[PDB]
Formats: sequence, structure tokens, C-alpha cells
Amino acid sequence: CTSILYSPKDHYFGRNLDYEIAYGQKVVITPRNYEFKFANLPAEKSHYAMIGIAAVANNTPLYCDAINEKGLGVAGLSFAGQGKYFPVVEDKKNIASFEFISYILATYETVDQVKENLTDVNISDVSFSKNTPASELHWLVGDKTGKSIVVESDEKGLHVYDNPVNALTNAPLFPQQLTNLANYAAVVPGQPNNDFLPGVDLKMYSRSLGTHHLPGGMDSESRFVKVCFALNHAPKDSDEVESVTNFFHILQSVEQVKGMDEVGPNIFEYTMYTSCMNLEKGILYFNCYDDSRISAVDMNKEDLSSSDLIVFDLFKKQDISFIN
Amino acid sequence: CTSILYSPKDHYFGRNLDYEIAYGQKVVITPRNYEFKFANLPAEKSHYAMIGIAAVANNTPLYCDAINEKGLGVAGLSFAGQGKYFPVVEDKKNIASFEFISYILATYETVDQVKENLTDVNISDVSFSKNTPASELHWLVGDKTGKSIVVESDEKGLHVYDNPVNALTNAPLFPQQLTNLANYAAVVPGQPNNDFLPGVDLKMYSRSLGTHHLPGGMDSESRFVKVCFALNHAPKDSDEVESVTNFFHILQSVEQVKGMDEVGPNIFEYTMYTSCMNLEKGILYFNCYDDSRISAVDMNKEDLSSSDLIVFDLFKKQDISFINHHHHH
Amino acid sequence: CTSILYSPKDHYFGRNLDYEIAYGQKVVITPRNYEFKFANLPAEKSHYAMIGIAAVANNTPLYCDAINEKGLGVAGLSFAGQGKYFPVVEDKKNIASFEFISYILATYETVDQVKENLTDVNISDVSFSKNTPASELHWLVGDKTGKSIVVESDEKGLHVYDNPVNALTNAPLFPQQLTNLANYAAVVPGQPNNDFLPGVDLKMYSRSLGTHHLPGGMDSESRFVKVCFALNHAPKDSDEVESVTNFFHILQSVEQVKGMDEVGPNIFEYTMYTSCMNLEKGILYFNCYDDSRISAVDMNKEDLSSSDLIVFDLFKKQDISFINHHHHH
Amino acid sequence: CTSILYSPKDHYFGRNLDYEIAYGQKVVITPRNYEFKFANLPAEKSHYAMIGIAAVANNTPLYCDAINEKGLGVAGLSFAGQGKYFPVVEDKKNIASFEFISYILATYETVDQVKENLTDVNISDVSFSKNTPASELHWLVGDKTGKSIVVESDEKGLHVYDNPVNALTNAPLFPQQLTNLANYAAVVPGQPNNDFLPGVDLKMYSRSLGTHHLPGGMDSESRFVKVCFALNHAPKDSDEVESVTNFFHILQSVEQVKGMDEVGPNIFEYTMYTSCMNLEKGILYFNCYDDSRISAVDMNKEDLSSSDLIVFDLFKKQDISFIN
Ligand SMILES: *CC(=O)CC[C@@H](C)[C@H]1CC[C@H]2[C@@H]3CC[C@@H]4C[C@H](O)CC[C@]4(C)[C@H]3CC[C@]12C
Ligand SMILES: *CC(=O)CC[C@@H](C)[C@H]1CC[C@H]2[C@@H]3CC[C@@H]4C[C@H](O)CC[C@]4(C)[C@H]3CC[C@]12C
Ligand SMILES: *CC(=O)CC[C@@H](C)[C@H]1CC[C@H]2[C@@H]3CC[C@@H]4C[C@H](O)CC[C@]4(C)[C@H]3CC[C@]12C
Ligand SMILES: *CC(=O)CC[C@@H](C)[C@H]1CC[C@H]2[C@@H]3CC[C@@H]4C[C@H](O)CC[C@]4(C)[C@H]3CC[C@]12C
Ligand code: NI
Repeated sequence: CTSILYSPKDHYFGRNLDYEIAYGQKVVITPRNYEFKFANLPAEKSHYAMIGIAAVANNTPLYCDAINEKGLGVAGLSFAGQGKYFPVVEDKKNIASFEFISYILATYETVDQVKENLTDVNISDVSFSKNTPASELHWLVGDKTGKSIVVESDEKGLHVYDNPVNALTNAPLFPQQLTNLANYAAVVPGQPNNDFLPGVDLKMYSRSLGTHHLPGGMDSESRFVKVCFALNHAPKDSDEVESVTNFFHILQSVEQVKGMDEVGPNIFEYTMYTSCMNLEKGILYFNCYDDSRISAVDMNKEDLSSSDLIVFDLFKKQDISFIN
Repeated sequence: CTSILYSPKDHYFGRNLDYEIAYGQKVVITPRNYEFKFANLPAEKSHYAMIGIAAVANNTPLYCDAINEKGLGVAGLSFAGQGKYFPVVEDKKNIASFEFISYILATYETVDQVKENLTDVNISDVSFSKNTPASELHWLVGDKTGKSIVVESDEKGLHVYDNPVNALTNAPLFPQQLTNLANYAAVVPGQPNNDFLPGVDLKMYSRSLGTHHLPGGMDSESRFVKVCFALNHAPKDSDEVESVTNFFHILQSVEQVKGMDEVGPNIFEYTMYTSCMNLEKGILYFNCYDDSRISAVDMNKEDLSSSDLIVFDLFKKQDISFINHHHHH
Repeated sequence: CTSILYSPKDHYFGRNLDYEIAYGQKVVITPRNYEFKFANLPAEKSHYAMIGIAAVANNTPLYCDAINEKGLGVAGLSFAGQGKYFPVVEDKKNIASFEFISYILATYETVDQVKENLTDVNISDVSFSKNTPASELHWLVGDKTGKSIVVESDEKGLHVYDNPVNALTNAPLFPQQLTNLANYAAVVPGQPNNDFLPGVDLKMYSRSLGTHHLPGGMDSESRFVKVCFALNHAPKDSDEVESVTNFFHILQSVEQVKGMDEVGPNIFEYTMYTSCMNLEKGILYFNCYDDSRISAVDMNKEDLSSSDLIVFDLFKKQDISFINHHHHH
Repeated sequence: CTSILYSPKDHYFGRNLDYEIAYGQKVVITPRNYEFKFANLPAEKSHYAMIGIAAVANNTPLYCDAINEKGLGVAGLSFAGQGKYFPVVEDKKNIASFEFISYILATYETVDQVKENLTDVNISDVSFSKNTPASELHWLVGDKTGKSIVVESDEKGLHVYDNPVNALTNAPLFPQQLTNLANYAAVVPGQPNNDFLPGVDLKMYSRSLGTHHLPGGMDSESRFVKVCFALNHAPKDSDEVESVTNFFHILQSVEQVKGMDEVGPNIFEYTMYTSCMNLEKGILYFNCYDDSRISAVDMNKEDLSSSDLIVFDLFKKQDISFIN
């Protein structure tokens, strides 16, 4: 997985979900008066509404990525082998990992507000049920200011990092991902000037030789480097449909095609869905491996004063337009 | 530009068209009785029908990529800086570069047949008009045998290569593209065995560290290596819709996003359209940069015995499916 | 800038020192009764003897790398932009960065001992003099067990890491260096098996295509990855001269030639000297950019119980063996 | 395996020889009056004198690399899998592969002369002996003008290329080698300007991040790219000893250490010797895997009017200078 915040005019937040098996994800709106029962925090019977992609178990939305009605977004991405959660402690605010997106989006409106309120927080090892152990996650948090943060709980505790590139993948720890970007500092979209062999006429036989060393791999570092590049150079000052179109193309630059990422014998990680959420307008755009047509759900066309989850299909069949 | 032949069950031929400016491309069916006026060859008033993406100029289809009713396909890709065209000569069959796709698809059925009949061919320097200079191209030719060839006219004449990877991009010359592939022979889709530092325990901190050196650049060699990999490892034995779906994903593994490939001062090459044609069935599937929904035109639903070009729009606006409209129909 | 511990039979500790400024380095033996006047620790007038490369100022040895008579070695390498030193504090054993090598070698014998005694230590911000500010360093510590540790003082304090690859360069932080190695797990000295494009014959046009992605840059990560590989695959079970010869070849594979590493206008970082120190025997072998002949100084051929520094020249002119001299002796 | 022409002030021509088998090489001077018995050319009893590294068999020098007294140099490097030799033909000047260095250095003075005279040449399949089959080679030719050419006989015949980088390794064909160079056009010895992520502050955590993608592998393309760079940026305007020292450092940067290039089960290609040959002065400097001290043989301190081969040892034991 790969998550980005894109700021051409309005602000768009979303991610590719790359895995070998689905968890019954659907489009889920949680209205203001759905009652969250948090594990080690007071229950919240009135809170912000949110929309995102979630698994639903026992009438509970287990979000993978979502935005709230105030224009804050959070995406959870796998952090296996890097992350660590800690036992509930009395001196802190204990948030279980499976409810971190819900809690943050229920309660806060801005990245700055999240930074302030995380200083006293412990991401606990509580799991949703005996049947569902707590998978290892880290989070991207973004909002309408165009800035994001990275939230990582590891061996040395909870860390909150300013994210100057507005993107996140999987391992390694976020400071290492940032450092590795300097290794690509000579990459350019066009042609470099020849300071490689001064006095020699090199035949620039292809366009874009400046990107010859841009990573194309399916591993976590390669996708992080390439998406940072695609995001940084994407168009600006676009209106709604053009902004959504370019958002999907940025994430397709690091999509995983079936066969390229082998995680067990004939088991492949592939890009199962892509979500694009307009922070200003509360609209979720999406497509999936089997359907390239973009679909859209608008949060504000629903009764946000309600208390029941409002659910829509995510995975769809290829929707071909037959011309003749 | 990137062109592939994919053979999961039926066979699919198509390409990404990456460039900075459109040339009025549309979907064009040329029926059997449209009369080709070839520059230096006998006119053909009866021939195989074909479907593909083309510009239309003075009621002449100038194809970018197409397939014919017998299951042959040809795509033209830029070969600028590598190619060479030659003056018309009497000792050869002279095919102008702009008409190569039309001539081959009007006349032949199989790759083997094309290979036999190119032995005496000169790709000529004739252009479509005094005011439309001949763009520099090389071609991928594929068919339902799952095999393909590369046709290249350079400084040493016309060359025809067997294509063991069923893909093609731009420069350099095709043997160089194949040699370069061996530089990536250690790539695997999963995790390698650690013969790098024997005795040392290297934590495999990410999935697919075997692809860590797979190229992701927008340049010609980078796209060639990546698409060869994506095409080789794509699923097999799939039915129609699932095959088409996987075909578009193979080509999206090398798509060009606006901003990533700069070819002039703030001028960008991007993937303007993607085509996918079923050789068995004569169906053209397509999308474009602005519309990710796949569209389809079936050549066999038209009157193939006619003599007029049949045209459909290629470039489309984004076709969003609004789910919770609350129209309450 | 590149330091290694090499364990073919005997154990060898040493380093390339690559830089653009020289600091008057010489070979320096510190005998057992030289009086160390540490900045914030009691003086030691009797201690282990040691030999290495050092500057000498005000009759004090300021070591860049050295070993002691017990077979412990320490090398200091630039850590600019990553390291942090801290003010002297009462709760801690305060060691100044410029005296870290001297103190460790004067006091301890084994890596395990160093690891046990660093738990309460603070690397202090004290400088040797007003005209000699404390350059930012981190250290490699190795011994005759063939194991090593990395000692780094950064924004989060002092850390001590076991080093499974027995090598060290400059930035970034050592856990990041280790992690980066997994990115090269598919590298092999020979030819990989083709699991890249199964069913395609890839002509292995060159020997050692398994190292096509091995880094050759002058930067810190590139040298770390390549030296780890050369050190891992170097010959074992070898006599003194053959062991020393292979050691120099390992470090030469990551040497910085003048012109390749530009650090200012027409100013270059280059490999000023290479040291190789036999831990069991107390011999230092060295050459330098201007002299490729290897020189040797044996510690145990001096009076190890004196109290004056014993100094020898490090940098030399090229020492060419003229063969067909026709002296007819 | 790697050959260069280096032109700081005087002109230096030489090579690393990297292999897993030795061929009895020695330093060999061939005086003006040694009689060459060429397979299909008239015998030459009077010719230019030369010095180089050669095997000696049946009183015949089989050169690996050498220079002549006029300042012309030739080096033979493996072309296995790429080269082709052809049967003797009446229409051509037929030169056997093992005698190409000998004939060229005996007959010609300049690179331009060699170009003019290769138009009628055919590299023949004639071998030296039943125990010495004709190994597949291609050649670098350089002279004191600071120019060089590449001579390659392949399936399409004999080709002569102008060499803009004054270096050569093994496969592939030379035009492909030059094309591959353009893939490194963004490499610089210092720090690149950040046009990769404009607007983002990339910490340049190490010196020479401009060389992060320079090849360090043992394969033919990797050594070619790196040595071309090391050669191009090496110092200029230097005196004799300074120049020779820099020449050896250039080739050390692409040396093959034992264990990094495996060609058989526990069998390794490694740099067995390095030769450096001053074109103006006729001096051969050399060292070898086992001895890093540099040795020198001056061609002009011998009687060049003689007719017998003058031989010295090449491979030596490590010559350590014990100080105390
Ligand atoms: C691409 C990558 O990073 C893999 C991420 C997948 C496997 C993650 C992303 C979000 C995850 C959900 C989050 C909600 C619950 C949390 C529970 O602790 C475990 C089940 C759960 C549905 C997670 C499953 C894995 C998940 C989809
Ligand atoms: C991605 C890449 O290689 C760019 C290829 C584009 C620019 C090429 C490919 C097909 C070309 C057509 C072919 C038909 C005619 C031929 C005439 O000689 C020139 C006009 C023409 C429409 C070409 C324009 C460029 C073209 C789309
Ligand atoms: C690439 C790289 O690591 C270069 C390291 C150079 C610049 C370092 C290594 C050891 C250093 C010595 C250590 C002894 C003293 C310490 C004083 O604080 C400063 C002067 C001193 C001679 C250092 C100079 C830099 C140095 C050679
Ligand atoms: C990597 C690389 O280039 C290694 C090249 C080695 C193996 C070549 C280079 C010169 C060769 C000599 C040339 C003289 C004779 C020629 C005969 O035809 C065969 C024997 C001979 C000694 C060659 C052996 C291989 C050789 C050292
Ligand atoms: Ni309606």
C-alpha cells in the first residue's frame, strides 16, 4: 500500500490497498450518532461523521482509510516487522490500533489538533476480538492545509513526524524513508545536462533519461520514492474532475499487477482498490482491480444525524461501455 | 509508447500511446471494399477489413495500431533518432512508412506470412503530403500464434527480428533492447535467497525485495524492461473480461503520468490512450488519460462489405458512476 | 571513511582514510608509560601500549585508527550531520571525542569488555584546543574474536550496536545502513538463474551479471554495501603476506580516486592512506595515495616500556622498482 | 579486461588483465630486427621495436598489450560470445588474431594510419598451434594525439570505431557500450541540484550523492561506465610520477578482487596484473595481484637493433618495506 495527500486546489486524500486477500471491505459512512464503544476510552454517542473504506464486523466499522466532515483524513498501512504496541497503562490515553482511525476522525478536525493530542497517547495491544488479532499498522494523517503527519508506534514508543512529501508506504521507519529520498536527488523528468563526462557528446537516445534510475519495484521503498516523484510533479490548479483523474494516475504509477509481487507459492499481492477522498466536499471516489470505471459516494447526500452505518459496495465487475 | 501481445487464452494486441500532443486519433474501421491507393504499389479495392486507432486525412486512415479480421495486428511506435527511410527503388517492393500498417493488414494473415514477404521490401521515404513529413517509426507485428516480430528500418537497411518477449517500446535498436534484459536476470517477483552476504542474516523488511532493482523510469529502456516483466508474469487461462482487465493493468505498469516525462520546456509526454484488441474476435477495447472506464467497439457488428470508413470517438470525458444519487426511480 | 575487520586466520583491522584536508598524520606508537591526561577522567600513567595513525599536537597522540598490544582495535570515521556530543555531566563517565580511541585502547582488551563499560558513558563536547574543535565521529571497535561493534553518539544519546558485517563508513545511522543491505539480497558473484523472464533465453553476455547492481559510487552508502560484499567473499585460511595483500585489495575496491568525489570548487575527497593492522602480532601495514608499496612497522620491536611517543613517517613518495638498470653488480 | 588511454601531459596506455587462468605472461621487448613470421603476410626482418606484456612460445611473443617506439599502443581484451574470425580470403590483408598487436605495432605509427590501413583487412581464424586455439578478442588502439579507436570483428565483419571515451572492456558490441553510457548522464562527482522534489528540503547526508548510481559491479558494462568516469575526471597537467600514480588509481577503481567474480565452482576472475605504458618515453610500469609496488622497464635502455626477445619477470611476491 501507498497513501497520498494531493493539493492541486481542493485537497484529496487516499490510497492504493495492495494485498493478496480481501477483508470484506465496503464503502461505509458512519453518521454523527453512531455510538463508538472504544476499548479503554469513554464512549462517544455524538461526534463527527466520516466516510471511508471499512470492514464491518459486529456492527462496527474497522476503517482502512477515511475522512471526516471537517476535512481530516487518516489511512492505515501495514507496518509488519517494524511496529510495536504496548499494554494499557494508567498514565496515558490508550487507543487500540484497530480503532485509531475511528477515534481520531470522530474527535478532531486538523493535523495540528492531532499533533497536540497525541503527546499523551499510547497505542495499546488490545485486539478487536479473539478471532481478529491486531495487525501491525502505521498511519498517514492529512487535512485541508495540505500538510500531513506520520504516526508510528515502534520499539522506542510512539512517534509523530511531519511529512514533507505527503506520502507513505510500508517499512522501514519513516526517518529512514525520508533519508533514502536524497539518494534520488539527481533524478529529473527531462534530460540532465552532461556533467557526467564533460567534453564527450553522449547520444541522448531516449526521452526522459533523467528518470532512468527512478525505482519501479513493488517493494515498499521503491513505491515510496516513485510516488513522491509522481505526486510532486503532478498538475496543479485543476477543478474537480481533472483533479480526481490525476489523483488516480499518481497512484497507478505504483500499482501492483497480479504476478509481479509474489508473497507465497502462486500467491500475489496486487492493488485491490484505490480510494480518493475530497476533503472539502466529503466525496469518496473509488475503483478496484476488476473495475477501472471511477465510482463516487457523497457523504452529504445522506442523513448525517442518523445512527446506523450506511454501506455501499466497493468491489465491482468490469463496467465496459459498449459503443456499437 | 509501449506495445504488447498477450496470450492468456484468446490473444490481445495493443499499446499505450504516450506523447505531448494528439493527432486527431479516433477509432476507425476500414471495410473490405475501401480502396487503398498505395504510393508505389497496385491499388487494392478488395482486401481484409481492419479496426484500430487512426488519424483521418483526406478520407485516408493513417493508423497508429490496428488488427485485421484474420487475427494479425500491427502497431507503429516512434523510432526517432534510430530509423532511416530510403528512396523508392525499382528492385524492391516499396512501402511508405505511413501506409505500412494498412498495407500489411490489408494483405496478410500471419506473422510467418509477413516475415516471408518482407524479404524484398524497402520502407520508402515518401510522405503522406508535401506538408506532412513522415514520422520515424518501427513496428510490432503479432498474431494468434502468440508470436511476434519487430520490423526496423535503420542505417543498415530493413531488419526483421523474432520477438521472444512480445513487447516493444522506442530506441535503441531491438538487439540492444534484448541484450539489456540480461542485466535484470536476478529480478524475482518474491524474495531472493541470500547469496549476497552468506552467513549474515539480512532481515527481509519489505515484500518483493526481488523487484528492488526493477526499472520504473519513463525512458524507453526502463519501460521495455518493466513491461516485459509484467507481461511475462500476468495471469493465464482467463475468460474475455478478465483477460482485458489484466491487459490494461500490464500497460498501466508503465503508464506516464503528467509531469513525469519532460520533453520540452514545461511540455510533458503522458499516456494519452490505451488500446487492447482481441485478435480472435475483432473487438477493440480502449480508454484514455481523461476516462478510465473501458469502452469497446466490435468490428463484426458493422457492414464489412462497404467501402466507407466507419469512425467512433476515442477521447472521452471522465465517466463517473455516482452511486448515491437518491433519484428514487 | 571505510573501516573493516578481516578474519581469514589471523585478524586484521584497518581503514581507508578519504578526505580533502590532511592533519599531519604519522605512524605513532604510544608506549605503556606515556601519561594520558584525559580531559575529565583520572590520568593513566601505566596502560596498554598501542600503535596506529595519529596526529601529534603538544605531545599528545590524536588517533584516527589504532590497535593495542592485546588485540583490540578502534577506528574513527566522519559522522558529520548525524552525530551529537553532549556537555560534561556528573552522572556519567565523560570521554572526549578526540580521546575516545586512546582511552578505549589504553584500558580494555576485548569488544565484550568495551560493550560492558560503555553503559554509563557520555561522549563529551570538549575539544582538544581552541584551534582544534571536535570533529564529529563515530567508531568501529573490533578484536581477535572476529566480532565488532559500532559506537555512535547522536541526537538520542550514545548507542552501541553489534556489527554483523564487520564494516563501517559514514552516514546514515548504523541501523539504517544495515537495513539498506537487504536491498542487495539478490546480488551474487556469479550468474543468476533466470527467474526474471521464465521461458525466455537471456544471453548472459558478460561474466558476473550477478553484480550488475552492486554500488560503485563514492558516497557513504555505496561504499558500505560494496565493501561488505568484498569483505564477505574475500579468501580465507591464508598466511600473513597473502592475508595482508587481500586486505588491501578489499579496501582498494572502494577507494576514492582524485576527481570522482568533489567537495568544493576543484577540491576533491580522495583516499589519503590505507592502514592494515594485525591484531595478534601488533604490526601496522600502510600505503598512501602517492606510494602504492606497502610499508610495515612492528610495535613489538620497540621499547614498549618507555614513555615517549615513537613516530614514523606515513606519507611517502612513489617507490618504484626500476628493473633493467644495467648496473651489472 | 579494462583498457584506457590517459592524456594528462604525456600519454599513458595500459590495462588491467582480469582472468582465472594464467598464460605465462612476462614483460617482453621485441627489438627492431627480430623477424616476424606472419601467417599470410610477408616476413618483416626490420620494423619498429615494441615493449609490452606477452606470453612467449616457440620464440614468438604473443602480446596482451604493448606500445611501439613511435608512440602507438594496442591492447587485446576478451570478446567471447561477440567476436567472429573468418577464413583466409584472397581479396584482403589477412591478419591472424594472435598476431594483430604484433603486426600493427611493427608497421604503423599513428591511429590515423591504422584507420587508413584496416579498410582492406580481414581478421583470420588462423590459430597459433593445436594447443593454443585462437581466443576471441577485440582491440583498443591509441596514440600520442590522445585519440583512440576500437577494432571489432563480429558476425557482420570488421568494424573500426572512433572511441570518444578512450576506454574499452568486454561485451557487448562497442556502439551498444556507448549507448549505455547515456543512461548515466545524470551522474556528477559532487552534489546534484534538487530538481527531483522541488520545494522539498532533501538533506544531503553524504558527500558525492551525485555518484550514488555509478556502477561498481564486476561485469563488463559496469566496469566500462565507471572507468570512463574515473578517466574523464582524473587530474591533468601532471609530471611523470604523479601521472603514473593517478593511472594506477583509475584502474584500481574497477579492479576485481578475488571472490567477487565467480566463473566456476570456487573459481574466480581477478585482476592479475596492471600495466601502464608511457607512449612518449617507452617505459612500461606494472604491478600484479600479489605485489602492489610498481616496477618499471625502460625500452630505450636496451639495444633495440638486436634480434632476440628481451624478457623480464612480471609476476612477483609482495615487496613490503620493513621500517623498524
Ligand atoms: C498494503 C498494506 O499495507 C496492507 C494493509 C492491509 C493488510 C491492512 C490495511 C488496514 C487493515 C485493517 C484495519 C481494520 C482492522 C484492524 C484489525 O486490527 C485487524 C483487521 C482489520 C480489518 C485490518 C485488516 C488488514 C488491513 C486491511
Ligand atoms: C509513443 C510514441 O512512440 C509516439 C508515437 C506517435 C507520436 C506516433 C505513432 C503513430 C504516428 C502516426 C502514424 C500515422 C501517420 C504517419 C504520418 O507519417 C504522420 C502522421 C501520423 C498520424 C503519425 C503521427 C505520429 C504518431 C501518432
Ligand atoms: C570520510 C571520513 O570518515 C574522514 C574522517 C577524517 C576527516 C577524521 C578521522 C579521524 C579524525 C581525527 C581524529 C583525531 C583528532 C580529533 C580532533 O577533534 C580533531 C583533529 C583530529 C586530528 C581529527 C581530524 C579529522 C579526522 C582525520
Ligand atoms: C577480461 C579479459 O579481457 C581477459 C582477456 C585475456 C583472457 C586474454 C587477453 C590477451 C590474450 C592472449 C593474447 C596472446 C595469445 C593469443 C592466442 O590466440 C591465445 C593465447 C594468448 C596468450 C591469449 C590468451 C588470452 C588473453 C590473455
Ligand atoms: Ni437517475
